[PDB]
Amino acid sequence: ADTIVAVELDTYPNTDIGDPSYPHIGIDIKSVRSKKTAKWNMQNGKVGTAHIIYNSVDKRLSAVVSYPNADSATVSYDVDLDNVLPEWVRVGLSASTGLYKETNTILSWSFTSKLKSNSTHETNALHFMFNQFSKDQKDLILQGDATTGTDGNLELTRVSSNGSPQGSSVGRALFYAPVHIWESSAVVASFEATFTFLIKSPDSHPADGIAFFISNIDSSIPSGSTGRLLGLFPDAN
Amino acid sequence: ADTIVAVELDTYPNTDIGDPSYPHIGIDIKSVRSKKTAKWNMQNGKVGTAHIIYNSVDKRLSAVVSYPNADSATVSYDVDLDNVLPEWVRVGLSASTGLYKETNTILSWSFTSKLKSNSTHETNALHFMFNQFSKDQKDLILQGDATTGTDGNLELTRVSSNGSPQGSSVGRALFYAPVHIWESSAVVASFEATFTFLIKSPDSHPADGIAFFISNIDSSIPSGSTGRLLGLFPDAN
Amino acid sequence: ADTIVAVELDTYPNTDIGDPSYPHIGIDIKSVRSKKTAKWNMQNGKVGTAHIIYNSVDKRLSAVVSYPNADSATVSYDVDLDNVLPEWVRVGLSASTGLYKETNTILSWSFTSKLKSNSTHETNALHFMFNQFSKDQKDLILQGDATTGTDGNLELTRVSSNGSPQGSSVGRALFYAPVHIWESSAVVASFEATFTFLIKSPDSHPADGIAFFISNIDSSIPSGSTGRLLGLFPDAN
Amino acid sequence: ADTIVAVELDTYPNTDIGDPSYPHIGIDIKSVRSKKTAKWNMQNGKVGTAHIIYNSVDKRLSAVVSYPNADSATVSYDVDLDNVLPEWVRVGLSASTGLYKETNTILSWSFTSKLKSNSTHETNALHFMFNQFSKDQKDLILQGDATTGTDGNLELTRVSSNGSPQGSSVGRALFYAPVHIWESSAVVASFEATFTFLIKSPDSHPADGIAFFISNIDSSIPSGSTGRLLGLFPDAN
Ligand SMILES: [Ca+2]
Ligand SMILES: [Ca+2]
Ligand SMILES: [Ca+2]
Ligand SMILES: [Ca+2]
Repeated sequence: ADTIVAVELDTYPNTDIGDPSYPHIGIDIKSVRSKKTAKWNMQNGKVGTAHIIYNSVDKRLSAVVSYPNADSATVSYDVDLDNVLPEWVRVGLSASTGLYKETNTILSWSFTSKLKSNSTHETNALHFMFNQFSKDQKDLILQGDATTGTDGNLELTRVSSNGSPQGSSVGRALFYAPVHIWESSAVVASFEATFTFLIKSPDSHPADGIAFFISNIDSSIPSGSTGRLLGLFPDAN
Repeated sequence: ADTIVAVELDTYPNTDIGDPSYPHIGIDIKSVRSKKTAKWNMQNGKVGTAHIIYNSVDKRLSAVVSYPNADSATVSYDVDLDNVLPEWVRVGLSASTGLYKETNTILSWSFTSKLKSNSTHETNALHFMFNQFSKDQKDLILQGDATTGTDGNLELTRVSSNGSPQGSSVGRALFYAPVHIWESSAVVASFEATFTFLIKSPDSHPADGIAFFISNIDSSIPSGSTGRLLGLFPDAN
Repeated sequence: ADTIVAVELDTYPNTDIGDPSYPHIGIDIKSVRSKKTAKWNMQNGKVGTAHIIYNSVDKRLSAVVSYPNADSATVSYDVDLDNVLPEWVRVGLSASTGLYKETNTILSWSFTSKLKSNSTHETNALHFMFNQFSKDQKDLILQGDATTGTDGNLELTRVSSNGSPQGSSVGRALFYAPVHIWESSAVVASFEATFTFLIKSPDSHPADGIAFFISNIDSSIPSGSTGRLLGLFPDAN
Repeated sequence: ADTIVAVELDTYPNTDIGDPSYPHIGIDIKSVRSKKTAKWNMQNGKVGTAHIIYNSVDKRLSAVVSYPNADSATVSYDVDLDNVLPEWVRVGLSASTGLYKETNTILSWSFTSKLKSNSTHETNALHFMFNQFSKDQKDLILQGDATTGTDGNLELTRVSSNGSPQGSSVGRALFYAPVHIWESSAVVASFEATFTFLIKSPDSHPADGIAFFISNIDSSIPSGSTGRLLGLFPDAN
C-alpha cells in the first residue's frame, strides 16, 4: 500500500529481522530491513541531530547523526528515488515504542527541497523550519500518538504526565503541503532535512526508534506498526 | 464571512467605489475600497514584479510594483495584521475580469514567512518559490477559473486557446499549507511576497486586476466577485 | 571620519551624555547620543538575542532584544540610511568596557542583505551565519581586543584566562566582504541581522555595552573609544 | 603554486592536451587535463546555466549544464576536496580566449556554502547571489580582463565596444570573502554554485571556455594562461 523511503535511528536491535546487534542508523527503501546500516552510539537522554541529504544527479541518499562532543555516524545508499517514490510526496517523522520504550521527542525540524529546471533562473523551492511546535500546529498532520505543544516540542509517541515514555505507542507528524521531488523539466532535484531529537528511556534497553520518512501523500500508519516496525511498515518483509 | 487583507494591482478605475481615475496599487483591509492607493503606470503586455513586505514590529504593510526600465510605484499602510487576521492564514493570488478583460498571468511567486521566538535560536519559517507551474501543482489550491501548466504559468482567469482573455472570469491560487503569522511567544513575525505578472489586454481599457491576499484558511471566492471585486470581496462596502 | 549607524545594547547609564538612568537599547546615527532609546531589562549572565531589521521602502531601523522567558524591548527610528551611509558598507559588532566591565561574548551572528532591482527576477543578496567561531576565522576582520575560537565564541573584549572580563577594553569584528546597501536601480533594499550575546559581569554595575553597527568599509576603532563610546565614536558629541 | 579545483565549460577541443573532439564540460583537479568529461552541446549565442554541487559526506563533485529547450549534460567525479584544497578558499569564475575567441559573459552567479557542526543547531553558512553586476562591484576581486557593469553583466574577457570578443584575453572574478570549506568539528560541509552564461562567437570555432573554480585565497592568474589553460593553470600538465 504505502511507498516508504526512510532513514531510521533504530535504538533496538531486532536481529531476527536483520538488525545488527547494536543501535544503528539505516536506510529503508520500502522494507524495515535496511538496505544499509551503520553503528550508532546512541546516547540516552542526550539531544542528537540527524542530517539527511539527497540530489537526483548523484542519486545517493546519505544521513549523518551526531551528538555534541561525540563522533558522528553516517550511512549512505545509492538509490534513485524517482524510481521508488511518486513525484509528489509528503515528508515526515515517525516513531514507535513496543514492549521496550523511550521518549521520541523532536525539538526542531527543517526541510528544504529544490527542483531546478532547464529554464534559466527557474528554481522551484520549498523550505520549512520548526524550532518550536505549538499545540495548534496547523501545518503538520499528526497521526497516531504524536502531539505538539508540550514544552514547545513534538512528542511522536505517548509520554505520561510525569515524563515517562509509554510502550506500544506509534506516532507520525507530516508537513501539510505535498513536496514535489521530480518533474519532467528538472535538471537537478535535491532535498536536505535536519531534525534534533531527544530519546530518553528509564530502561537499559530503549526501543524502538525514530525515522525520517518520505511517502505517498496519503500515507497513514499501517495497522500493527508499533514496536519494531517504526510506524512505517505493515510487516517485517 | 472571509477576512481579507490584500494588495491590489487594480487596472480599472471604478471611481464610484472609490478608485482613483487611473490604474493604481492599493492596500485593502477587509474592503475593496483601499485604505491607501498609489498611481500605477500599468504597462499592458509587459511583465511586472510586485514585492509585498510586512513585519510585526513596524506594523506597516508595504508594496512596490515595477516594470523593467520604468520607475516603481509603492504604497504603504500602517496596519497591525494581528488585529485583522487569524494567527493561521492562507496566502494567495486572485484576479478577475468583468465586462472589460485582460490576461492575469503569474509567471513566478515566492513567499517567505518567519516567526522568531524569544528563545535563543528559535525561528520558525516557511518559504516557497514557484518559477514554473506544472499542470499537476498539488501544493496550490486553485479556485474558480485559475489553471496551471499553460506555458508553465499560472493563469488566474480564463484565457481561450488563441490567447484571448475572457470576461466575467475570477480565479484564485492559494498555497496549500496554512501560514502561521502570530504566536504568543513571537518577538518578530515578518513575511515577504514577490510575484511577477503579465497583464495583457487587446483593449484600451483592461480590467480588473490582480491581488496578492492573505485570508482565513478556508477562504473561497465570494459569489459575484468577478469584475471590480477582484474575487476577494462579496460587495463593494 | 567614520560614518556609523549602530544599534546599541548599552548596559551602563552615562546620564551626562544623555543615557537614561537604566540599561537601554538605542539607535545611534553618527553620535553616541542615541536618537531613540528604550528601557532594556538587561540580564547579567543570561544569553540574549538581538534582531535588527530595515528596508528602504519604510526607512525604519528597528531592533528587538529578548531573553528567554522575558518580555522583549524594542526600539525603532525612522531613518533613511541612503542619506547617512555610503552605498558600500561593512557591518560588524563592537563592544567595550571602561572602569566598569563585563564580558561581551557573541555566540552567533547572522546577517542577510537583499537589493532587489526593477529587472524581473533580479535580486542581489548576501547572507552569512556564524553559529560557531574558530580561531582562524578569515572572513571576519577583528579589531582591538576581539578574539575568536575561545569556546567557539567571539569575545569582543578582553577576558582573562579565569573568565574574568577586563576593563578598558574595546574590540570589534566586521564581516570581511563589503555589503551593498543601495544601488540606482534598486526598488527595495533590506537587511536583517541577528546575534545572540552573553554579557556577564562579576559587578553590580556592568559596562559598557555591545553594538551592532554599519559603517564605511575602512572603519577602524577611534582612538579613546573604550568605555562609554562603545568602540564606535571618538567623542561624546 | 595555486591549488585549483575547477568545473570547466570547454568550448574548444585541444585534443593534444587530452580534450575530447567536441565541446565538453569537465572536472579539473589541479590540472587542465580533466579527470572526467562529458560531451556538451554548446549553443553559441544562447544563455546557459551551470549548477555545481558537492558535499563532504558523498565526496562527489557534480556539475549539470543546460540550455532552455535542450537536454542537459552532467559530469561527476568522486573527490574529497578536503584532501585537495585548504580549509579557507576563494571561489570564482574564470575564462579565456586565445587565437579563437568568444564572449565569456556571466549574467548571474549564486553560491551557497554550509558547514554543519556536531553541536545542535550549529550551522555556519555563506550565501551570495548576483543577478546584476554594477561597475563598482566591491565584493568581487576582478583579475585580468574581467569587467563588470556592462549591461549589468560580468564580462570575464575583453569585448570591444561593438560587442566583438577579443582574442588572447583572460579574466577572473572571485568573491571577496574567503569561504570556509572544512573545519575539525564539521559533520557535513556542502556548497552549491549556479551561474548563467552567454558564450557568443562570430566564428564557427569559439574558444576557450568558462570555468567555475575554487582555489587558495591568494590565487592570481598564472602567467601565460590565456587560451587553452583557461586562466587557471600555468601549463598543460
Ligand atoms: Ca529495531
Ligand atoms: Ca477597480
Ligand atoms: Ca552608556
Ligand atoms: Ca580546450
